[PDB]
Amino acid sequence: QISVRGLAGVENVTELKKNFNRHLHFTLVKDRNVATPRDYYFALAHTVRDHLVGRWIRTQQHYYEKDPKRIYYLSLEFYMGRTLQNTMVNLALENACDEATYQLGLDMEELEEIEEDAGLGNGGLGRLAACFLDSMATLGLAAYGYGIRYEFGIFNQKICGGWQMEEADDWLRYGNPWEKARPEFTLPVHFYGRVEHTSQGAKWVDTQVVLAMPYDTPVPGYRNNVVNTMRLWSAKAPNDFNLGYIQAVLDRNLAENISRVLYPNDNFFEGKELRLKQEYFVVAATLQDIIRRFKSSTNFDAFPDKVAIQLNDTHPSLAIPELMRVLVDLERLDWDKAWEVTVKTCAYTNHTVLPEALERWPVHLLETLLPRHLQIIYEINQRFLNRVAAAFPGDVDRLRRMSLVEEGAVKRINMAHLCIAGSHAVNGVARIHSEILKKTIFKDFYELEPHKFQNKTNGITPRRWLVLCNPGLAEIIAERIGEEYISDLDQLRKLLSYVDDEAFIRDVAKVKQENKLKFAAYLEREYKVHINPNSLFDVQVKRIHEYKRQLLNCLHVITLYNRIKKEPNKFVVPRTVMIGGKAAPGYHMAKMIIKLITAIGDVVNHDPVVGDRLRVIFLENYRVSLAEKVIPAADLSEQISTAGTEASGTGNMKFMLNGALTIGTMDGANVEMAEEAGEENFFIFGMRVEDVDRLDQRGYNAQEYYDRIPELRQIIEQLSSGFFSPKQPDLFKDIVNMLMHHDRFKVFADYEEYVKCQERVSALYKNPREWTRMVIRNIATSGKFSSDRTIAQYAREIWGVEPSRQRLPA
Amino acid sequence: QISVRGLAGVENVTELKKNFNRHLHFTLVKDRNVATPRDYYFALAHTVRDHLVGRWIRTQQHYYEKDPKRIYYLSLEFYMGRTLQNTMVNLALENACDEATYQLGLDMEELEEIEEDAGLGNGGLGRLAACFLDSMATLGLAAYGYGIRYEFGIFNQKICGGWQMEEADDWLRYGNPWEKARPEFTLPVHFYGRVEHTSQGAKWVDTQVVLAMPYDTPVPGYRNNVVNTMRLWSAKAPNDFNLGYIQAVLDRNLAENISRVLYPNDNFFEGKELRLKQEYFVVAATLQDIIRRFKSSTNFDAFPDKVAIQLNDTHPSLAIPELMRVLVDLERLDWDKAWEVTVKTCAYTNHTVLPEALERWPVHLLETLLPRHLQIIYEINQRFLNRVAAAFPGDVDRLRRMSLVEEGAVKRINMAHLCIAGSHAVNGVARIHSEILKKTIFKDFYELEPHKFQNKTNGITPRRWLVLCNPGLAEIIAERIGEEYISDLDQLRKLLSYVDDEAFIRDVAKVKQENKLKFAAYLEREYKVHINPNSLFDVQVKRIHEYKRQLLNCLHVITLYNRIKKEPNKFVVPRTVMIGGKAAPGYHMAKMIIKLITAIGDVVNHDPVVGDRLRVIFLENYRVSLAEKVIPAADLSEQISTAGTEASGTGNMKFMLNGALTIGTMDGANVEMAEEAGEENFFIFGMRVEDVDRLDQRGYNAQEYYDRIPELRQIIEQLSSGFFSPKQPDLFKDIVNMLMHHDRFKVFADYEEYVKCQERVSALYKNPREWTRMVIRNIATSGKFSSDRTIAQYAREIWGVEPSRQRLPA
Ligand SMILES: CCOC(=O)C(=O)N[C@@H]1O[C@H](CO)[C@@H](O)[C@H](O)[C@H]1O
Ligand SMILES: CCOC(=O)C(=O)N[C@@H]1O[C@H](CO)[C@@H](O)[C@H](O)[C@H]1O
Ligand SMILES: *Cc1c(COP(=O)(O)O)cnc(C)c1O
Ligand SMILES: *Cc1c(COP(=O)(O)O)cnc(C)c1O
Repeated sequence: QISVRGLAGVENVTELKKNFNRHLHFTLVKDRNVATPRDYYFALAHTVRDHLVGRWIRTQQHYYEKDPKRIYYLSLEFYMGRTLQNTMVNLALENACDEATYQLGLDMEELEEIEEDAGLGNGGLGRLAACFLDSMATLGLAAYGYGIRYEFGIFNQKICGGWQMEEADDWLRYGNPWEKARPEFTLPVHFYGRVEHTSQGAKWVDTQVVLAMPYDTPVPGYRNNVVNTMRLWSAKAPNDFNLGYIQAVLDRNLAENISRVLYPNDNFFEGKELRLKQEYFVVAATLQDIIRRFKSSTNFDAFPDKVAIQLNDTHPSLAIPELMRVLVDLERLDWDKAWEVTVKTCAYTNHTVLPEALERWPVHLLETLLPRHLQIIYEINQRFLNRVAAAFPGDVDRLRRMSLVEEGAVKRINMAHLCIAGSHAVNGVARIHSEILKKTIFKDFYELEPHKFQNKTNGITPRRWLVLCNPGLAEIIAERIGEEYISDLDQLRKLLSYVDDEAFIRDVAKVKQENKLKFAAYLEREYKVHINPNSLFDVQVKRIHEYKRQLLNCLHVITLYNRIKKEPNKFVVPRTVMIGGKAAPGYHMAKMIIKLITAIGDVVNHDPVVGDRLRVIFLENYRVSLAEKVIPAADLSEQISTAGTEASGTGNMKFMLNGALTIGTMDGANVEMAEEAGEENFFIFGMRVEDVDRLDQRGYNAQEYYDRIPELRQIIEQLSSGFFSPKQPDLFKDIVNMLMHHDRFKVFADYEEYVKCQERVSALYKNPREWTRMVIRNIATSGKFSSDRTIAQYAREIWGVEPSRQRLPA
Repeated sequence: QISVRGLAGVENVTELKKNFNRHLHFTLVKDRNVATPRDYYFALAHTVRDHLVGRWIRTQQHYYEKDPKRIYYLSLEFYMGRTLQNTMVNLALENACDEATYQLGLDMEELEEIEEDAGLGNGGLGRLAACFLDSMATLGLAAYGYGIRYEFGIFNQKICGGWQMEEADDWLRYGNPWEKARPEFTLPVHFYGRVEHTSQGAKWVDTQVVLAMPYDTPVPGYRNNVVNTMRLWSAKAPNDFNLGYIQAVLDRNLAENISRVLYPNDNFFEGKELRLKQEYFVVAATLQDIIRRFKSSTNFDAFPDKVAIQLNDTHPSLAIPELMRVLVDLERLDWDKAWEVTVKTCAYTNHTVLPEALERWPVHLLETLLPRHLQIIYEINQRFLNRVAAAFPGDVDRLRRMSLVEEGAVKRINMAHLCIAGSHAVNGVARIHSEILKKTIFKDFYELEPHKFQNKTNGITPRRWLVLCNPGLAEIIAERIGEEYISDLDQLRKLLSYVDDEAFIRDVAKVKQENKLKFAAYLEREYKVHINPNSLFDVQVKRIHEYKRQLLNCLHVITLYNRIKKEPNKFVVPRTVMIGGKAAPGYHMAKMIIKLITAIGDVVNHDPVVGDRLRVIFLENYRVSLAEKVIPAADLSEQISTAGTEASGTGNMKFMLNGALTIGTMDGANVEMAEEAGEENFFIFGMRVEDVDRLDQRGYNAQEYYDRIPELRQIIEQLSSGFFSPKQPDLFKDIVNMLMHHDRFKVFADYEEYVKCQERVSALYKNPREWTRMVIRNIATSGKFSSDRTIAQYAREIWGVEPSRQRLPA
């Protein structure tokens, strides 16, 4: 059908069809007379999977032959989404499979909708890991993603009575055709026990053992025949576990619960024992695998030359003391040498500055669960503080501030401090974020070791976030500059010479209209909801959190509604405001914000006077597969976090690459995006980081804004009086109280400027031609935000390896 | 290699080899350079499996077309063992696969040893179900085996310090290539709740739901292209289960524990709630499946014409009230009609007369777990007793004896009484057992409804128990009478005309010697133990139980040892006494018997004076795969249960078919075996059932035997003094006390006759030619014990269907 989707050769289509029928028969044990759509999806999945195996086996054989330096990306989250279409795209099989299935009388897009999302992540941090795996494979790096195979990923969100309801994400129910269990590589992981000091070294004994069974999933590079591996560990009890008889067998569940479910928190630390077990479980199994592979290449001096371990935040921070434990206790290396190796091997990436998100584990927990690691952590701290003391003699407060051990009610271990001390590189995920790390929270560390601190601005993969989700746009682009940009996104800059091209302007606008029509239809299909495709699609999709300020968006929506009610027969640009995202199960305020959003919709969507001029929809169960549908259909991207709180953001990059304009604060990557496209082509508003600081020094008083802004006052009074909750007048009392007395994110402070900026947005939308020309300027300058650029920087500046665009023999 | 193993055609061998390489590559994702023996086993398993699918799909399509009466065999146990070789045998692919793998440079027998046994059973009852499935498929019946897919089957037995240790049987660890999950057919099962009586009928509400997910395994008939299905249910929690958040997800384990593990009891009832849940779980899911299939053919009058439900003991007895519940509560049929249908549909098979084995569930348990079923059971009882009262007016004691409800400390429901009342046929499993049922425990029922009672003597499948485990014997037999006997075992009678054939006599003896050599080698390989292949192999393998009297065997062994020590330089026929079997985890006496056996071995096997004249070995982890090895190697089969306790026995039939002579009591099927072969060709000894009764009426006093038999006295004194337990002198005090004061099985009463009989055995073994001639007379008359004969009788006399030997188009 479309160029970018590859060729549909005669031989290939015929081959695909026969293999499809083979799998339906032999693999699924069914015939066309009883086969259901799900059966057809699996037949197709197994067919595409077969094309991966050959490349997968030789890629791994290749690494064994050349023995390049290996990159190990440790993360407790890998937000992969669906794998079928992505695999076809990277193997250039999309049109062939489309044709083959067509000839079999099946609609491939229908079959793709059957695949369950691999939701092994919460949001940005987990999705970044997924984009990174794609880019590392596309850049020919010998990389391995290591994580946990959660039986249940992020919960499926249901909206009942306007409230969020959570239900288990049993994503493995029908099986996962992409993974390959590798029980032969099962490894033991130890917990509890005690430390015994002998004549020669310490020994960790009387431990409880849990087995780690790996499952491998292929990660195909973009048309370069490279297929890397993502290895996820599953917890299994040993067979002699607890070995009345029946109960002992039933109790195996206790050990296997480690890999049972993903903790559903976004930017929030919950110090639960099960979470700590998950963190050590992944680290312990992974390091044994790493060392095993390293020995199968005694000389640990070359370990850092053959191994790089990237810690995705502090979740896998125990890799530092675990590596020391293995080198010192098991390999018998002296401390100083072991430490040198550890530092040169490990690198740490920080993803947030919010205090409530930082991991600070109670000493009593580590003491009982990992006694040897606690001892190693104390030793690390001692030697580290000795270095601080020597560099800043007499500065006693610096010593207590930099200690890995925090004193107080309960002693805690600051995992971020542990990571900085034991890593040769520490990076933020956006220029402004990395600067904040050096100026504030990690200032002391930066002063001691300035060379360790770096920046690696986030990015997204243009394969899934352009070619896959927006083929129409990828096509009109390829028509004018070729297909090379898909693996070299900077080439989109060539589109700047088409900003005045009447043909291109029309094609860009047409693609957007088609995407909106398709999405508008989807809303009625799976969610029975009517919307006007001619309206401006104003969307904010991301996890629900106070810092992301979905509440500020709500205030604007209510303002628009009140203005219409005030002057009904006055013209206003029609808008469809879409807000979606999940709230952590125990985050009360976040759940109240979801209820408020639906409550507003209940009033706005049924007001005869408003008509089809304003609609407020809450997008249920926002996840990767849904993102692929709504983002290509958006006109306006809401990135309005309080300046200094969103480390980077990545959803923002997705919207920019897909033809939406952005309204946002100078926060995270928004700053670099505006810088790339030109501030005149971005809708920036609100306080800058410096403005927020000035306000805090003076003291934030919400009452002041309430007293001086009539429209704001009205909204607050409507909320308090029960205007949006007739049956429950004080339903939103908590929201109002927070807004008025303890709003850590200064919602009111940016209200006026936000509303004003939104008016400028509506003004430009009234001029289709100019709106589209600005869109072209955004798409054309989004090249810097490809994760291929991000990974190339990690490779050269942190891992010490060169990326390659060379294909491997098929 | 050998005829009976099929042809090794050029086309087939080439095809097998290429498909083997295909699976190794695409399915296992490996190459010959990293593949392990396990990888090769799976490649072969998937290759053979492919040959089953075509036949499987068309067999099921066939039944849908012809719509024959369906047979549903409900059992909580299916002791299947390994599936690879059995599948090759039934598909006539053994030599081809043997050749194909040979050419690939692999030893197929080595790969077969890698497969895990499907140990979803305890012993005889579970193995019978497996043999039955094989025979029903071989006889072309539209049969379905329905059970539970236990995550853990019968525990693996380890012997430590002479004691039995149990370890989890994680048989699914590496995956099961034979099963096919069918999540699309998942069904809900209800528990707890309460009964609500409305205007029209009762309703079962406020129940907890557990999902039943089916897994199908193919059951190939012998070379007739028929492939039936064994459907095993797995427990799954609904996704809204218990839906803080984390705990709710972790608690899903509570529901899924239903299919977690097999209760390890043999002939013993344990009234645990989890077991009751398993019983209802299998019954509820199965009946919905049955009714669904029936409707997909309103007219329930024809239900009995299209459906037959066979209850393997009382474990699935809830099928009776569950069927009534569905017909009355859901389909709205009147009671009388529903009952008529139920009785005509259900048939019950009893497998034991031991009181401790009968299921008697506490009313308070059913009351809480299945409130509606308890009400239905009371109603059934009421109507049944009204019938008894009308047939035997004034006989008030008969009423209390026949009631389904037993009064006393705690009210209980007698499941056997429920089964007889609700079944149109009730059968024992051996002539003597079926007679005992009518004369004793079910006497009252027999008097009320004599027509219901039948006998169906057990049998074993000659495919697994001859062709598969003893190819050498199957071959020399086929050489003289052809291959037809494999599916018509009665033809073995033709071997009687070779009893004087010097060539045959030599071949039979040679096959046995080869089997003994092979097994003798195996003992050293996997268990490092030396044995004399020239000695008589005296074996008793079966679950450890007091009624099976492994203790009587022990007494004989000690007698042999004492006699040797008394006259060292006296000649005695050399023997290797092998005893094996598992003991239920909570059966103390059984565990003590295992310890005694190893203790005896510790003394006997290391006594210089004994030399290689006597060896006592305990066969560890006795299971189906081990049975296939030791039975073909046996010379003497020990079937010495107290007369009237072993309902039938099936191991006895296995030994007879494989060339071993039998020493046993006139119990269970032993009676019919001796009758078939001629008592002169059997070593029968001990009390008959009538003798046991006479002794009980008079009162069994063990002391009498102890006082009048010097050799017995010596053994008891050795046991008590610590002769077999130096460090722990009173270690076997419990055994001696039981033997002397409360032996329910009269071990001493059969001691003298047993020892005498054993002397006659040794005498015949000294004459190789005559021993072999007697063996030939046993093999030649073992035809009646084929499960094909058993199933044909069930088919014609109970299910009302005709067996077929016609092949289906391949
Ligand atoms: C560990 C605490 O961090 C998170 O939960 C988290 O998801 N942080 C997120 O990581 C993304 C990828 O770097 C950033 O773009 C987002 O701004 C940040 O909030
Ligand atoms: C339910 C209680 O019965 C058993 O546990 C059991 O395994 N019984 C066994 O069933 C076999 C097959 O009919 C018979 O041959 C054995 O004699 C009987 O003990
Ligand atoms: C890209 C993505 C995110 C991150 O979005 P931000 O707006 O940067 O927080 C979260 N969830 C999903 C499903 C995503 O695809
Ligand atoms: C045949 C068999 C049984 C039944 O043996 P009996 O001696 O009749 O109790 C038990 N276990 C296994 C593994 C068997 O193969």
